[PDB]
Amino acid sequence: NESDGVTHALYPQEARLRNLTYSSGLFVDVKKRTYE
Amino acid sequence: ATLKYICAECSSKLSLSRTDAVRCKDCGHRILLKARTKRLVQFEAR
Ligand SMILES: [Zn+2]
Repeated sequence: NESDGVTHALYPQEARLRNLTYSSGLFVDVKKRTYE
Repeated sequence: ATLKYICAECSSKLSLSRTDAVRCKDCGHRILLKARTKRLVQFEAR
């Protein structure tokens, strides 16, 4: 997640230098189905 | 004619400041190196 110009591959050399956080994201697979 | 800054990555004298950004010209990279004085520096070789 960037300041402006937005979302970008991060290598570890830059995260060190930029005070970044060598992270990846998680996506699940969600379902609505009806029950009360 | 001049130097001021340098691109950590794409190797290339940039030169800019405030309302200007903090990125680049022909690599889009957010890291910059300040660049050496011309005041000349001398060393005793000891
Ligand atoms: Zn560059």
